[PDB]
Amino acid sequence: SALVGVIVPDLSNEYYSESLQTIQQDLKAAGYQMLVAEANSVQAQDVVMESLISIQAAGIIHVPVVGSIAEGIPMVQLTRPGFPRVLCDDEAGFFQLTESVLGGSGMNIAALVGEESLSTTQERMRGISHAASIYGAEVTFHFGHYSVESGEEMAQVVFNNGLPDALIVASPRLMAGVMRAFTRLNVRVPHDVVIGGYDDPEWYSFVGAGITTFVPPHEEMGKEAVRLLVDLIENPETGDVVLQGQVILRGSSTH
Amino acid sequence: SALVGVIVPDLSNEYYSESLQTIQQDLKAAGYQMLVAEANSVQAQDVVMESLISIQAAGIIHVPVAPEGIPMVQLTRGELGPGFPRVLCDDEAGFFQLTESVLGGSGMNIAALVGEESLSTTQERMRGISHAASIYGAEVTFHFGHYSVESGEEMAQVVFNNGLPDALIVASPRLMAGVMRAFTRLNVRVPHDVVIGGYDDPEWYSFVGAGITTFVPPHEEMGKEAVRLLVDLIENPELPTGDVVLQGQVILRGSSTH
Repeated sequence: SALVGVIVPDLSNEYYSESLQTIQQDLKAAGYQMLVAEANSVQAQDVVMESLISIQAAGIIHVPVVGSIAEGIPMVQLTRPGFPRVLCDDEAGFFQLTESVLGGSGMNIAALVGEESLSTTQERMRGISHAASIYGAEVTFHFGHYSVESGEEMAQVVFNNGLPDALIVASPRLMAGVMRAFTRLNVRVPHDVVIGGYDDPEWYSFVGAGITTFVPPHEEMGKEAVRLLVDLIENPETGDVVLQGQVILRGSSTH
Repeated sequence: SALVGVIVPDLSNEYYSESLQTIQQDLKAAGYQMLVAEANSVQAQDVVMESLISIQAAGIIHVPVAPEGIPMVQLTRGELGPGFPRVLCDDEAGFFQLTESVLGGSGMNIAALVGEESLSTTQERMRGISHAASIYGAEVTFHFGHYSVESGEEMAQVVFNNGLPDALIVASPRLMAGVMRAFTRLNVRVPHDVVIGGYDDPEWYSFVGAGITTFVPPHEEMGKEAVRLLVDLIENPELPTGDVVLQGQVILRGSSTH
């Protein structure tokens, strides 16, 4: 087959769709056609995997789910030993992001993050905690899902308990929820709270004086995932590549 | 054999990706696996289609721009014939209702930001806007472009430079993102300076410009209907299935009232 399957947790999520365009272009140039599947659970991923094995696909680029084991098929893991991975430096990125919202000591930060057990969450937490420690700030982590509903819920909790000086939000979907709740509660950004976010959907540029954000290198990650998979197909038997994103400074993080 | 191909023109467009979750769930309930591909040209569509013949797919759901043997449902456009059912949205109705909700009085100015004029969907959208304007005696200036943020930025500058109308109508969330970036840079207040009506419903519509009043196409309904029509074709190819025209809804928020 000149066929490569790409498995993502969620097609509607803007985070995963950004890389797909650059993945497809680079797969086409290599002589491969891209088919995308969506799998958020073990059974869904198991069914997708055996579908791609039955087609006899040339390779698989995927975002793995906990509890799943894939065999005899070149495979590159995205975002998170037997297979090469392409990762983002989330620790360093959330370190810098947290530093950008902090100006002084004796300050409070609330960090809205995902499921605690994910290695990605652990990396982000380590960055946030380190920046908060060195600046003499204290962080409270709230664990949710990457969804607008979770975002709205956690932002309402944060408001009711007395707003912190700073908010770190580890997802654009959580960020949309935060902004929905803050508009409803007349919370002014950056007047009442400074905010740091993740990724860069277009709307970041035109709310909260511009959302200061850590942006992972989506295009580079896709190129590198294709580059590594093509190398795995041609040269049968390599490790992880960790790429640096950038913090874009805007109005939300300062007074 | 348990695999259904879904072909969209652009995966990163929220118009096409919003029905995908529904399509997947409903295919799964019918015992089918979804595989998505992207094809925006005739050459890309052909390669994608012959790939699905090689897989021997049970069915195809696609936005066309089409080989036989495999059951297919068409979304938003395509050939009208027996064995080729189409799920369609009523764009004329939506944009008529959207324009109405934005107009408050008579003789007012409306600017409308739309796609390529040649497109059959754009034609239907203009109809709704022009007819709504007629009833309210309003005049409409049609600005054409592409469904992209840059186009929406460019066009909104021109609109601001030539004097702001009473009302603005925007036919894409990507264009609306362009308009709001331009309006932020040019210090334009919504709905105080201009009133605005938009298209579809990304989450950010709810928290900018006092909430963007919008016409939302029925994404979930389109997804449910397309799987239903495909299962109809797979199980009973002798039974007919025509076009389904679906109606969306206008959500009223703060951007369209002074």
